[PDB]
Amino acid sequence: VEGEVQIVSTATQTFLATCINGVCWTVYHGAGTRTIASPKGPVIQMYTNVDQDLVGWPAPQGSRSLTPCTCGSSDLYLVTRHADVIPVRRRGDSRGSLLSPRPISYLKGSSGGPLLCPAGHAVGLFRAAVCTRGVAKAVDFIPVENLETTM
Amino acid sequence: APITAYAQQTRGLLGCIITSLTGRDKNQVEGEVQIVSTATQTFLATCINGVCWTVYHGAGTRTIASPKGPVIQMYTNVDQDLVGWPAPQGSRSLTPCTCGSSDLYLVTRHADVIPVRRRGDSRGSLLSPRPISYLKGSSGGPLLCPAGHAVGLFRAAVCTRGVAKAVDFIPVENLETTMRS
Amino acid sequence: KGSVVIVGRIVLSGKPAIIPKK
Amino acid sequence: GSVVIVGRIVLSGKPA
Ligand SMILES: *[C@@](=O)([C]([C][C]1[C][C][C]1)[N]C(=O)[C]1[C]2[C]([C]N1C(=O)[C]([N]C(=O)OC([C])([C])[C])[C]1[C][C][C][C][C]1)C2([C])[C])C([N])=O
Ligand SMILES: [Zn+2]
Ligand SMILES: [Zn+2]
Repeated sequence: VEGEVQIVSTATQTFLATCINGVCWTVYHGAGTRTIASPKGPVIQMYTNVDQDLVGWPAPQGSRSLTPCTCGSSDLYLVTRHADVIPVRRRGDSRGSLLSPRPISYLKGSSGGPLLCPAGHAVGLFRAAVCTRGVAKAVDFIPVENLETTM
Repeated sequence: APITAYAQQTRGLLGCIITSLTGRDKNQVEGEVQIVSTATQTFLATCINGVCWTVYHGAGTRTIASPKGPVIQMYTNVDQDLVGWPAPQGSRSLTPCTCGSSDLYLVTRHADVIPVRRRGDSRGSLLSPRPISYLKGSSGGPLLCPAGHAVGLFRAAVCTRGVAKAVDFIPVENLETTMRS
Repeated sequence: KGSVVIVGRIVLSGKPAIIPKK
Repeated sequence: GSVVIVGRIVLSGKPA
């Protein structure tokens, strides 16, 4: 069994990474320019896009890639580091609103995770939660196109 | 909840043949879609409302191997191109779509779910065309609406130059009509 | 002719899961 | 300091 989502961590914190099209993507604000660990030693990033807050390394072992979305649906689903699925309504190119706001703690550690469409295809990567008084009602995300373009 | 799927091979070539002849399959069943085979070909069979349905052009008039020996088909409709046997003990059934959605998702034998736009009662176009080799073996598989309900069963590919741009399917309506006849 | 034989299955009811480590 | 993989998630729920 291979996973599309890797639960990763630095010395500072924990977050997620998603394998899309042979690349393991995550948030630059979490990984920075760090290398990813492997049994043969540290492997460097293939893509570093500080502006789009995106970094990518070659997909690791035990992983399988996710297919980018091509049906253009607005009914998204955020997957958390706890494997929780959260339906999100796409509000824009890189924004979406949770159908049921959740405490920020619930979305904690999921940046880098995938935003999926009704077919389980990648719509984008969870960039940051947009909260009001500790309640996440929306989320920022990196559209798959950005990834597709960076490659 | 998005549509995700996974496949698991439960039997090999030689075990398949023996089972085909004996008609006695002792393997445990799990799932909504069964990967099925005859000495001739391999395709899919979908369980909807307690009945395991597939394409007549695949199963023909054959029995399905079960733990109690061969099981005769409950429904056969050469015209609707459908056949159905009682769903295997252990399987899980899908339920017909009621939301009338036109955005469907075809589940292939490789457990991939691909988007198709409904262009009529029995047709839908692939948002992303794939070579027909990719769709090979998926006849009898389900076309699901965004909520995961059976809208139809994959029947044939609409291709040219070896690439499928649309799919022809048997709407879940023909199933009820078939059970009624 | 021979019977139709189940040689595999496709499961749609599975939800995202953290792969247990063995 | 490298980013280390501490776990994995399978979207389909595929067991084993
Ligand atoms: C199914 O039984 C297969 C799955 C297809 C997708 C590529 C292989 N279905 C068929 O073989 C059907 C059966 C036979 C002809 N079929 C086709 O899919 C053919 N298309 C077709 O007839 O299209 C129209 C115009 C009627 C919509 C293709 C054509 C290209 C070469 C391959 C066959 C019919 C319709 C009874 C399985 N075993 O996986
Ligand atoms: Zn999609
Ligand atoms: Zn529906």
